Amino acid sequence: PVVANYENASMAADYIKRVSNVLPDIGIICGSGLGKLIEEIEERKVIPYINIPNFPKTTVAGHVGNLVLGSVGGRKIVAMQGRLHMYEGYSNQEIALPIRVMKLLGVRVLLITNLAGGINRKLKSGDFVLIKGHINFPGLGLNNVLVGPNQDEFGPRFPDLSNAYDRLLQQLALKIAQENDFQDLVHEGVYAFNGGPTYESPDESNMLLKLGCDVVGMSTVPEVIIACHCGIKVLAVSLIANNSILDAENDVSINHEKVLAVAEKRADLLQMWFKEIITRLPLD
Amino acid sequence: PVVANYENASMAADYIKRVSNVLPDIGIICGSGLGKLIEEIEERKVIPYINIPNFPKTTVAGHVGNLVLGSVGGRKIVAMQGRLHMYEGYSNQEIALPIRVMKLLGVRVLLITNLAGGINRKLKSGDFVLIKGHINFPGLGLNNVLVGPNQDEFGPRFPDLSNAYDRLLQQLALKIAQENDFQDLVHEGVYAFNGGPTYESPDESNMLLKLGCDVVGMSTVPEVIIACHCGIKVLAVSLIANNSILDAENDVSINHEKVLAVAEKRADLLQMWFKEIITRLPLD
Amino acid sequence: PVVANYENASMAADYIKRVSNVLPDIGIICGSGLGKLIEEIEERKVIPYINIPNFPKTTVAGHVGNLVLGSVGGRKIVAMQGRLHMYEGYSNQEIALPIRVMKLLGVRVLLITNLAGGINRKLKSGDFVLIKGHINFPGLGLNNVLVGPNQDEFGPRFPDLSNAYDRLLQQLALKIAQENDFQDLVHEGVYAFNGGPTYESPDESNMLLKLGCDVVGMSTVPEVIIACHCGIKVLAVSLIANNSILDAENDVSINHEKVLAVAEKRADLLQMWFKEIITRLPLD
Repeated sequence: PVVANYENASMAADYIKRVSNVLPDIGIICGSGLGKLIEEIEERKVIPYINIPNFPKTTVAGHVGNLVLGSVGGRKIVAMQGRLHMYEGYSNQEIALPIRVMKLLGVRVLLITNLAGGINRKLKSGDFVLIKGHINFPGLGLNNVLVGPNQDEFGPRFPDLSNAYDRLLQQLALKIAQENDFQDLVHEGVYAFNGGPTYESPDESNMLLKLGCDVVGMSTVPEVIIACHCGIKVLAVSLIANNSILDAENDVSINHEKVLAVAEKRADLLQMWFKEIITRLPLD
Repeated sequence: PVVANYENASMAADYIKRVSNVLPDIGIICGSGLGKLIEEIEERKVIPYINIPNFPKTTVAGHVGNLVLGSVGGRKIVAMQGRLHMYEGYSNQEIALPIRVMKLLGVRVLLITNLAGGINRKLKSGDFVLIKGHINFPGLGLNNVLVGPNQDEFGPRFPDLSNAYDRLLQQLALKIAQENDFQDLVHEGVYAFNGGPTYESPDESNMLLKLGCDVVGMSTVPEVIIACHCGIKVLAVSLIANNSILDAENDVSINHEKVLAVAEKRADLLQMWFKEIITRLPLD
Repeated sequence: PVVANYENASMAADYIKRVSNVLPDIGIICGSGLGKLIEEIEERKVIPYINIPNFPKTTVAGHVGNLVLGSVGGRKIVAMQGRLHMYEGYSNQEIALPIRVMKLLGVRVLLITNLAGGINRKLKSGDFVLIKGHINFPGLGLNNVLVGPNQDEFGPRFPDLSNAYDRLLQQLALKIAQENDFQDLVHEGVYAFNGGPTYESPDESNMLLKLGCDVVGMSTVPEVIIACHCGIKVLAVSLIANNSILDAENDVSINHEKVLAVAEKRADLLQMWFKEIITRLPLD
């Protein structure tokens, strides 16, 4: 049933270290349609999940499932190609293990993107939101990704999340957007985690507006919590597919096809942005 | 462990088709104490769940468990006699399969009733509420009925719920209430799904009032989401057992005995109402 | 998989009755660092959980796990030394069984303490809060401790929680605080149940403030609901470790070390308080 413990994560890391010969400092997890950066991986090594000891089985959902290692912007990185989402039914242990493997591989910074709905009236389709905090409905409701025995080797029983979204990384991301004159697309905000897989209902959207949420999505918070637990710094950026409040007012529906079209519209800019961020990251 | 997939649903539908010789266009799921309509089933065929391949086992909870087919108001219908509720511990797969069997049987419209608590100050015991939207706390909290692999043959990975409660069906229900001069009992509103089985606490009721909820109950939203996913139109009506906000202000308790007494008070009127709705439904 | 049913609870109670020769009227469950009262147990009998038929296995988490019986303040009591929390991954059945064993042993009143975060601006580190109601996010989200088959021998399918926190017991606790001149430390309030194990995020804290929550913690509500279901009266007291709203405004982190330091600061006073409450409890 593979628990995301020290022994099991170590066995996966040992396999990866041997096969790739890359020691990554940075990890990357991408939103759907936002995977182009993994094409710029120089000296790349592709490792199917299915080959890695103790990695989660992903064949029921299918589609791509690779760990990709190599160099971006002069830095060594490890990327997940084929993301695990909790609405697919993956367990807490299955979500946690690949991030803890990143930790054992030497990852100190995790960069994450996702697609999400805009709740704040200021947000438009195609905007970026630097996530500065979250409202974790699964966590409040006994489905926190850390429910279960604590793995002491990685972190504490009761983590504090007040610094889960690194302030310096947010400031660096904004700086680079300003230098390249697309800062008008960049916002900061609070992310509500909707477990999914149904989109927020119109009345759910309205409730989230009342509760001080700026953005809503079905991902990212579980990964953030596992990273924070084991001391990995996180930058999380949402690409806004739509404004759910406006759509509710106008009786307009959300669909994944529209979402992917927005991802295609911004994928190249997001790639350029994150490549520069990687280049500008501290060597420490 | 029977997954609610295409193959398993097909095997159940094939058994039912053979035994009943009825091709239903309408499905019906009833609230507790609101099952009288299933007595007007003409040319009826009763099929115990326990006889149907792949139907959920319900013997731990016990009580009645039949699929009933036949004719109401000149239309062919299929009804669940003995409802599956998620607070009993049924899985996502167990809730989903009977609705997907309805889909394969040919159901295009699902009519659902339930008993619920009033939050909106305008609501009194014995009132009806046409549900026009919902706040799905289990869904926000990673217990959405669709969590797990998607069954592509039935619907999309990410459904939009903005039209989950059919507007035309709401308007028809209200029209019939007006013709029979009981429209003063009929409201529209937003339904909060409390997983249950404890009634909303007084402070939970107060919170729901702040969040724009009109009614709260422990059912119906899972069925609505499975129906919406596979393209079945839904009319959902709550019978109000009590006003939870007033009861909290007056330190008055809710109990199931009082709830069933309200169901008995309105069961015959609800039967007449729904029979007329069935008669007036489009042939398409 | 041991269900918390009548037969299984009876087997545990029969073992305990034989080994201890104590018939307790009062049960006690303590917050972390607040276990000193279990040192004043006169004529004490210590029974490891691992020896009791059908008790939950707790070796993965480890640490102490004893049932302690004996006399406090002239009354016969049973205490849990080593508390089961749902964020550890224990099931509904594992949480419920020890409280139902208390019921079969003859417990009529359950006294519970916990450590929690202050949301209400009036609350300071070291304050006590008499819990008068709750917001149960796991319950709203389909993780209520009673989800599953109902055990009819203990209580009803649909409990009402409006009297879950006994008013007379709250008044008695306050009276004793007044007599001993520490009533300035004592508040009353509404408790939000955060499943855990991560502390409330700063934005979650802000949301809880908007929703009328006074205190937030990761315990106690499951035990309250099982006790209420089987007719045991409850007094629940939170010791405030910090004010989460102030900490968010000042960018100050919460950690368990700080929490335990507050418990140490108030443990002796809480012991004296609860011993007096036990002495003053009705003989009925």
